[PDB]
Amino acid sequence: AASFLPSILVPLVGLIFPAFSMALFFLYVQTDD
Amino acid sequence: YIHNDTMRALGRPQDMFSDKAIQLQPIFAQWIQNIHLLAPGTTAPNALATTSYAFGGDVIEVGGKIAMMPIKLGT
Amino acid sequence: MITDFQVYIALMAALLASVLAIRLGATLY
Amino acid sequence: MIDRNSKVRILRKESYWFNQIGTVATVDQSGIRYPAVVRFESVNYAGTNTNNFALDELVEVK
Amino acid sequence: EIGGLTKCSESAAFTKRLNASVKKLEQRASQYEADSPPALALKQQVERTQARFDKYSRSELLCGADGLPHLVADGRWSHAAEFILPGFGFIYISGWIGWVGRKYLRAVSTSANPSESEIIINVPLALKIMTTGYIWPISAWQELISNDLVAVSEEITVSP
Amino acid sequence: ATKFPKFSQALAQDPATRRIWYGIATAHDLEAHDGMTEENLYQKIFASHFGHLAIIFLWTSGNLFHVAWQGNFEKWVSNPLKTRPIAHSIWDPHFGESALKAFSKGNTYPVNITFSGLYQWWYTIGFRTNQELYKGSIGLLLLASVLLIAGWLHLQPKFRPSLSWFKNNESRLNHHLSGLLGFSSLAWTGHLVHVAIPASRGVHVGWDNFLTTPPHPAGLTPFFTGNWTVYAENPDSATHVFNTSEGSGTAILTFLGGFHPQTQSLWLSDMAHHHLAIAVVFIVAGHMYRTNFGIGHNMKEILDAHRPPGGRLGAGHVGLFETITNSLHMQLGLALACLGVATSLTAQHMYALTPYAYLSKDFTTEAALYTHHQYIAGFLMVGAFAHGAIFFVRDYDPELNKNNVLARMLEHKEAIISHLSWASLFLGFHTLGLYIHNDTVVAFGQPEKQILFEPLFAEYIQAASGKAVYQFNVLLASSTSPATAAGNQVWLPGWLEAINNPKTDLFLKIGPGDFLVHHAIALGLHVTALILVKGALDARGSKLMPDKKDFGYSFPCDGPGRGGTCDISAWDAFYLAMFWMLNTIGWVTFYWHWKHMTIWGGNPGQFDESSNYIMGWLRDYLWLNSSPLINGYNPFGMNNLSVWSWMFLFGHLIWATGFMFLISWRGYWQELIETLVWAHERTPLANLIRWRDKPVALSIVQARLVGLVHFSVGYILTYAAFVIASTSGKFA
Amino acid sequence: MNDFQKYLSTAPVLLTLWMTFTAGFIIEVNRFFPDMLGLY
Amino acid sequence: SHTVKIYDTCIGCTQCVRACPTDVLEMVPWDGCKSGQIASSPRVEDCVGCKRCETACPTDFLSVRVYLGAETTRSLGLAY
Ligand code: CLA
Ligand code: CLA
Ligand code: CLA
Ligand code: CLA
Ligand code: CLA
Ligand code: CLA
Ligand SMILES: CCCCCCCCCCCCCCCC(=O)OC[C@H](COP(=O)(O)OC[C@@H](O)CO)OC(=O)CCCCCCCCCCCCCCC
Ligand SMILES: CC(=O)O[C@H]1CC(C)(C)C(=C=C/C(C)=C/C=C\C(C)=C/C=C\C=C(C)\C=C\C=C(/C)C(=O)C[C@@]23O[C@]2(C)C[C@@H](O)CC3(C)C)[C@](C)(O)C1
Ligand SMILES: CC1=C(/C=C/C(C)=C/C=C/C(C)=C/C=C/C=C(C)/C=C/C=C(C)/C=C/C2=C(C)CCCC2(C)C)C(C)(C)CCC1
Ligand SMILES: CC1=C(C/C=C(\C)CCC[C@H](C)CCC[C@H](C)CCCC(C)C)C(=O)c2ccccc2C1=O
Ligand code: SF4
Repeated sequence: AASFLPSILVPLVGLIFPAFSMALFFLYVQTDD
Repeated sequence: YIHNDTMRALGRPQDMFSDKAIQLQPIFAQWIQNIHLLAPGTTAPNALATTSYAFGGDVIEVGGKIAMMPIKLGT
Repeated sequence: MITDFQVYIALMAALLASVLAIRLGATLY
Repeated sequence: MIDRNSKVRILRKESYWFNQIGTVATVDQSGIRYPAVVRFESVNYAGTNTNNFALDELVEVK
Repeated sequence: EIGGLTKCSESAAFTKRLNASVKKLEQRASQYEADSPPALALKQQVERTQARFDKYSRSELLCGADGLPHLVADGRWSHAAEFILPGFGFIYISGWIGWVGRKYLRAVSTSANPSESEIIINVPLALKIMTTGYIWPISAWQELISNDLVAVSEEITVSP
Repeated sequence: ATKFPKFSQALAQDPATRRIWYGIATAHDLEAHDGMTEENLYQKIFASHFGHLAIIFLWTSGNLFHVAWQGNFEKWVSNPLKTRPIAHSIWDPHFGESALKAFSKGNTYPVNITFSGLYQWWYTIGFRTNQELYKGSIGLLLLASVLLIAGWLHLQPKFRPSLSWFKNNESRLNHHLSGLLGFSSLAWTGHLVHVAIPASRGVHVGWDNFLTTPPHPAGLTPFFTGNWTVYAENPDSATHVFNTSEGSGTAILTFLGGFHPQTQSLWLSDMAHHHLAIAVVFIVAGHMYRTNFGIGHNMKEILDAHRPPGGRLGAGHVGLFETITNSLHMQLGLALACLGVATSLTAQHMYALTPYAYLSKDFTTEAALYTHHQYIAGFLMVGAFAHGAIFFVRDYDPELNKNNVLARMLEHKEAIISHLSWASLFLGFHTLGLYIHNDTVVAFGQPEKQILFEPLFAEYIQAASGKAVYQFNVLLASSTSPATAAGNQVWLPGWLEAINNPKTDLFLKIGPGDFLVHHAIALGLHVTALILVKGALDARGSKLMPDKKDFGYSFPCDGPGRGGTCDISAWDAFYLAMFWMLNTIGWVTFYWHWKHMTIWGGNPGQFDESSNYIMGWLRDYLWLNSSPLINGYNPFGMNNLSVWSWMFLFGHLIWATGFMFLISWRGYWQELIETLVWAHERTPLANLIRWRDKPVALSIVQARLVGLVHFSVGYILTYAAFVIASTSGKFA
Repeated sequence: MNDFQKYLSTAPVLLTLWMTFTAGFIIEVNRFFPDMLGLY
Repeated sequence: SHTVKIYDTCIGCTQCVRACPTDVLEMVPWDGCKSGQIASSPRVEDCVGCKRCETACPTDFLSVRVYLGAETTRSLGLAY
C-alpha cells in the first residue's frame, strides 16, 4: 500500500542517505588522486 | 533548556527536566540551607535567630508586604 | 483518488530523472 | 621649470597629492630615475610630507 | 476641505481631546487642596492647556478624524505658516552658519599655523566674521558669478 | 590538481582545512578555474542552466503531487471560504500523541496548511479534480528528464555550441521576444479561452473534449470576418456565481475593468484579452533585429550613432556593444536588476489587483506572498550591483570605453557618491527627528503638538484615478474632465466602482502616518544604494589603495598600515549593504502587515494614530500581535502553532550566533585552536587518531560570509513565523 | 590671563559655552512663547 | 607562496628589510637611486603575509607590494 510509504521512505531519506553522502564526500576530499 | 523547549513543543511534557518529570535537584545547596537554619541555638548557641530568613524561618511582613521569606531551591 | 499504481508509476519516473541527473553532474565534472 | 624652490603640480595618478601643488626642494643631477624632491604641506595616509618625482610628472605652476 | 480634513475649530474630536485633558489634571488636583503648592501648579497647567487648544483653534490648522492637527505642505500659501515661512527661517540661519564657517576657515588658512587656529579659535576674528553673515545670500551669489566659489579640476581625484 | 579542488592547484596544495572550505565556495566561479577557455566556459554554463531548469520543474511537480495525494483540493473547490488548504502530510517520529492530535485538527491525519496560494491559482486556471493535478505532475517529471538529457547532449563533442552561437545577440533577442514571451502569451490566452473561462461558467473542457467543444458559440467566424466585437458581447452578469452557470455569459474577450463581484478578483475575460494584446506587441517587437534575412537592425550601429550633438554626454554609447557582449557579469547585473524590479512590481500589483479567486479572503497567504517576493526582490537587487562591481574589476576595458557614457560615470564618481550621501543624511535626520518629536510630545501627554504631514501628493494621484474621499476634484474624479468622458463607456464604470469601495485594496486610503513610513523607506533605498554604488565605483581603485584592481573583487584587507585598511575591498560593500537591504525590506514588510492587520481587524484607526510615533509600532504591533505566537506551547499545553513558535525562537538563536563571527575576529580563535591541537597530540588513547588536514581558524572573509548568512537566515526565519502565526492565530 | 584666555579659546570649551547659550535661548523662547506648531 | 615585488621607486632606505619577521628581503647593489641600493625578495617561500614591510616604506605609494596567494605551512605560520 502506498500509505505505508511515508514510514518507509522518511527513515531512509533523513538518515541513511545523508550518512552515505557525507561519507562519500569525506572519502573524496581525503583522497590524493 | 533546549531539550525542554523541544519536548514541550512536541507535546511530550513528561520528558522534560522539570520538578514534575526528570528532576535535577540542587541537593548540596538544600543541605547547606538546613545547616544554616538549625544553626541558631546549636552551632551558634548564643544567637537567637537565623542570619537570614532566606535559609529558613517565618515570613517577615511590614505594612502588609512581604519583606523576607524562605527562598527554596528546585530544578 | 491517486491509486497505488499511480503513485508507483510516479516513483519510477523519478528514478529515471535521478539516473539522468547523475550523468549530467558527472559530465559537468 | 623644475628647480630648487619652484612650485609644481603633481601628475602621478597614484600620488596622494595628485593635482596638488608642492615645492621642489632639490633636483639631483646624477641620472637617478626620480631626481626631483618635492615637499608638501599635507601629510599622506602614512604621515609623510615628501616624495621624489621625475621631471615629467611635475608641471611648473606660476 | 483639502484632503477631506476639517478645520480644528469645527472638529468635535479636537474639543473632546481638550475636555479630556483638562479633566485629567483637575482630577489630580482634587487630591491636593486649596493653595497647596501642588494644587496651584496643576491649576496653572490647565490654563496652559486651554490656551494651547485655543491658539490652534483660532489658527488655520486642519484637523483629521482623530482630532489632531495635520500640516499642509504642497506650496499653497494659505497654509504657509505651517512650512514655507518657518522654512525660510531655517535656510537663512543655516546659510549664515555655513557661510561664516567657510569664511573663517579660508581666512585662517593663510596664517602662521593654519592648524592651531582650528583647535584654538581666534575669538576676536571669529566674532567679526560671524557678524558678516547676515548678507550671506548676496555675498554667495556675487562669489559664484566671480568664479571664486566653485573650483576647477585642480583638486585631488582618485586613481581611476 | 590531485586533491579536492581539482580546479585549483593553489587550494589543492594547501595543507589546512581551508582547502575544503574554499573549494566548495569557489566551485561555480568557472571563469577563474585553472585552464579555462572562453568556449568551454560558455558551454558549461549553458549545460548548468539546463540543470537549474530541471530542478525548477521537479519542484513544481512535487507540489502538484503532494497536494493531489495528501491534500484537500476537491473539498476546497466545493467550499472555498470554509476549508483550510493542505500542503503535505506530517510523519515525525519525535511527535507526542498530543502533537498528533493538534496538527490533525480539522482532518484525520497530521497535516501542514499551505500559505503559498497554489489552491487559488489552480482553481482559477481550471483545475477541479485531483486526477488532473496528478497528470500535471507526471508530465513535469518527464519534461525534467528531457532537460537533463539536453544538458548531457550539448556537452558532447559534436553538439557543443560554438562561441559565435553564444554571441549572436540579434537572433536570440528576436526569438526570445517573439517566441518565448510573445507566442507563449498567445498560447496562454488560448488556454484561458478554451479551458479556464469555460470552467468558471460550469463547463468541463479537457483533453477529452477540447477538440469538439467550441470556446465560443459563434466560432472562429467572427475572428476572420473581422467582426471581433462579437467575442465581447454578453459578459457574465453581476449575479454570476463562480464555477456555476447561474448568471453566466458567453463573452471571451472583454475590457470590463474591476473585479468579479463574488470572487473579488479580476475578470478572466479581461485577463485573456490582456495576454492577447501583450502577445501581439511582443511578436511585432521580435522582428527588429537582423537575422540572416536581410531586413533588421544591427545593435552596434544603433548604439554608436547615439551621441548627443551638444557633447554633454561625451562620445555617447560608442564602445558599449563590445563591452556587454564580452562580459557575462554585466549581462547578469542587467538581468538581475530588471528581474528585481519585476519581483517588487508583482508584490505591489498582486495585492491591489487580486488576480486569483478568494485570495483576498485568505489573509495569511496574502501576507506571506508579499513578504516573500519583496525579500527575493532585495536579494536580486543587491546581486545586480555586486556583479556590476565584479565587472569593473574584471571585465572593464578603460581604452575601449574612452569618453564613453560609462567612463564618464567613473569620472564624476565623487559627485555621485557625495550627493547620495547628502540625500541619505537629509532623509535620515528629519525622518528620525520627526518621529522622536512625536514620541516625546505624546509621552508627555500632549498629542496635539505632533508634527503630522498629510501625504497630499499621493492622495492627489489616487484622486486622479478616481478616488473621491480626498475631495480633490481632478481628472477621473471629475465628471467634467475630458478623461472621464473618454473611458466612461469603456472601462471606467467598473474601475470607478472598485477604486471607491472601502473593502478593497485598490489604492488604500492614506494618512499622515503613511507619509513618515514612506520617507523611511526612501532612506533605506538611498543608503543601501550608496553602499553598493560606492563599492562599484571604488572597486578599481581609491586614494587609500590606488592599485585595488590588481588584488581583485574580494581580499581580506591591505594591512594595518596607512591608517588601517579593513573592509576596503568591493566584496565588503556587498557585505555591508546586505544588512541595510534587510533593514529596508523589513520596514516595508512591517508597514504592509500592520496596515492590513488593522484593516482586517476592523480598526483602521489604530494604525492611523499610533503609526506616527515609534512606541506605537513596538507596543501596538510587535507586542500585541505576538501573543498568539509566544503561546504556541505553554506550561499548560500546545497547539498547531507550536512549530511556528519554536521556529521563532530558533531564528533568534541563529541571528545572535551570527554576531559572534561578525564581532570576534581571527587572531583570538587561531591561538585558541593551537592549544587544542597540543592537547590532542598529548592525550593518550586519542593520540592514536590524527587529522590529515591541519586544523586552522576560518579566514577573514570566510567569517564575514558565515556571519552574514547566520544573520540573514535568522532574520528571515523569525519574521516568517511572526507573519504567519500572528495572522493565522488571530484571523484564522 | 593671556594664557587662561587661550585655554578658554580651545575648541571644546568654546563649543560648550556656545551650545549652552544656544540651548538657553531656545529654552527661554519656549518659556515665553510656548506650544507653537506654526507661525500661528 | 605569496608574491613580493619591488618597483623602481625604491630609495634604498633599508627599512623594509629591517622589518621582515622572516628574512625574506635583502638589499642588493643598484644604480637607479642615490643610495645605490635596491631591495630584493630572494626568499618569498618564507613570507607570512604580515605586510610590515609595506608599512615601513616611505615612498608615496609602496615600492614594495605584497600580493597574498597560495598558502603553505610556512605562509600560514603553523608551528604545529
Ligand atoms: C523537490 C520536490 C519535493 C520535495 C521537497 C518533497 C518533500 C517531501 N516528500 Mg516528496 N515527492 C516529490 C517531490 C518532492 N517531495 C515527487 C516529484 C514525488 C513523486 C515521485 C514525491 C513522492 C513522495 C512520496 C511517495 C513520499 C514523499 C514524502 C515527502 C516528505 C518526506 C521526504 C521524503 O521521504 O522524500 C521521499 C521522496 C521521494 C522518494 C520522491 C523522489 C525524490 C524527489 C523527486 C527529489 C526531487 C529532486 C530535488 C529537486 C533535489 C533538490 C536538490 C537541492 C537540495 C540541491 C517531504 C515533505 C513522503 C511523505 O509524504 O512523508 C510524510 C512520502 O512517503 N514524496
Ligand atoms: C528523518 C530523520 C530522522 C528520523 C527518522 C529519526 C527517528 C528517531 N529518532 Mg531522531 N534525530 C534526527 C533525525 C531523525 N530521527 C536528527 C537530525 C537529530 C538531531 C537533532 C535527532 C536526534 C534524536 C535524539 C536525541 C533521539 C532521537 C530518537 C529517535 C527515535 C525515537 C522514536 C523511537 O521509537 O525511539 C525508540 C528507539 C527505538 C525503537 C530504536 C529504533 C531502532 C534504531 C533507530 C535502529 C538504528 C539503526 C540504523 C540503521 C543505524 C544507522 C546506520 C548509518 C549508516 C546511517 C526515532 C527512531 C530518540 C531515540 O531513542 O533514538 C533511538 C532520541 O533519544 N533522535
Ligand atoms: C561650516 C562648515 C561646513 C560647511 C559650509 C560644509 C558644507 C558642506 N558639507 Mg560638510 N561637514 C562639516 C562642516 C561643513 N560642511 C563638518 C564639521 C563635518 C563633520 C561632521 C561635515 C561632514 C559632512 C558630510 C558627511 C557631508 C557634508 C556635506 C556637505 C555639503 C552639503 C551641505 C550639507 O549637507 O552639510 C551638512 C553638514 C553637516 C552634517 C555637518 C554638521 C554641521 C557642522 C558641524 C557645522 C560647523 C560649523 C562650524 C563649527 C562653525 C565654526 C566657525 C566659526 C568659528 C566662525 C556642503 C559642501 C555632504 C556632501 O558632500 O554633499 C555634497 C555630506 O555628505 N559634510
Ligand atoms: C523561439 C525560440 C526560442 C525559445 C522558446 C527559447 C527559450 C529559451 N531559451 Mg533560447 N535561444 C534561441 C531561441 C529560443 N529560446 C535561439 C535562436 C538562440 C541562439 C541565438 C538561443 C540561445 C539561448 C541561450 C544561449 C540560452 C537560451 C536560454 C533559454 C531559456 C531561458 C530560461 C527560461 O526558461 O526562462 C523562461 C522564462 C520565462 C518564460 C518567464 C519570463 C518572465 C518575464 C519577466 C516576463 C516579463 C513580462 C513583462 C515584460 C514584464 C512587464 C513589467 C516590466 C515593465 C517590469 C528558454 C527556455 C537559456 C537557457 O536556460 O538555456 C538552457 C540560455 O542560456 N537561449
Ligand atoms: C542568476 C543568478 C546568479 C548567478 C548565475 C551567479 C553566479 C555567480 N556569482 Mg552571484 N549573486 C547573485 C546571483 C547570481 N550569481 C545574487 C542574487 C547575489 C546577491 C546575494 C549574488 C552575489 C554574489 C557575490 C557577492 C559573489 C557572487 C559570485 C558569483 C560567482 C561564483 C559563485 C560562487 O562561487 O558560488 C559557489 C557556491 C556557493 C557559494 C554555495 C552557496 C552556499 C550559500 C552561501 C549558503 C546557503 C544558505 C544556507 C545554507 C541555508 C541553510 C538554512 C537552513 C538552516 C534553514 C558566479 C559567477 C562570487 C564571485 O566572486 O564572482 C566573481 C562573489 O563573490 N555573487
Ligand atoms: C540604529 C542603527 C543605525 C543607525 C541609526 C545608523 C545611522 C547611519 N548609518 Mg548605519 N549601519 C548600521 C546601523 C545604524 N546606522 C549597521 C548595523 C550597519 C552594518 C551594515 C550600518 C552600515 C552603514 C553603512 C555602510 C553606511 C551607514 C550610513 C549611515 C548614515 C546614513 C545617513 C543618515 O541617516 O544620516 C542621518 C543620521 C542619523 C539620523 C543618525 C544619527 C542621529 C544623531 C542622534 C543626530 C540627530 C540630530 C537631530 C536630528 C537634531 C540635530 C540638531 C541638534 C544638534 C540640536 C547614518 C549616520 C551611511 C553613511 O555613512 O552616511 C552617509 C553608510 O554609507 N551605515
Ligand atoms: C529621472 C532621472 C534622470 C536620469 C535619466 C534621464 C537623463 C536626464 C536627461 C533628460 C533630458 C536632459 C536634461 C537636461 C540636459 C540638456 O540641457 O540637454 C538639452 C537637450 C538638447 O541638447 P542636444 O545635445 O540634444 O541638441 C544639440 C543641439 O544642437 C540641438 O540640435 O535637450 C533639451 O533641450 C532639454 C530641454 C527641455 C527641458 C524641459 C524643461 C521644462 C520644465 C523644467 C524647468 C522648470 C523651471 C521652473 C522655473 C523655476
Ligand atoms: C513601433 C511599432 O510598434 O510600429 C509597428 C506597428 C505595427 C502595427 C505592429 C506595424 C505593423 C504591421 C501593420 C501593417 C499594421 C497595420 C495595421 C494592422 C493593425 C493590421 C494590418 C492590416 C489590417 C487590415 C488590412 C484590416 C483588416 C480588416 C478588415 C478587412 C475588416 O475591417 C473586416 C470588417 O470590414 C468587415 C468586412 C465589415 C465590418 O463591419 C467589420 C469590419 C470593418 C471589421 C508596423 C507599422 O509595421 C510597425
Ligand atoms: C552597478 C552597475 C550596473 C548596474 C546598475 C543598476 C543595478 C542599475 C539599476 C537601475 C534601476 C533600478 C533603474 C530604475 C529605473 C526606473 C525607471 C526608469 C522608472 C521610470 C518611470 C517612468 C518612465 C514613468 C512611468 C509612468 C508611466 C508609464 C505613466 C505615468 C505614471 C508613471 C510613473 C507611472 C551594471 C550591471 C549595469 C554595470 C555597470 C555598473
Ligand atoms: C568560532 C570561530 C572560529 C572557529 C570555528 C570553527 C573551527 C568551526 C568548526 C566547526 C564547523 C561546523 C566545521 C566542522 C566540520 C566537521 C568536523 C565535519 C567536516 C567534514 C568535512 C568532510 C567537511 C574561527 O575560525 C573564526 C575565524 C575568524 C573569525 C571568527 C571565528 C570564530 O568565531
Ligand atoms: S584586516 Fe587585519 S591587517 Fe588588514 S587592516 Fe584590518 S586588522 Fe589590519
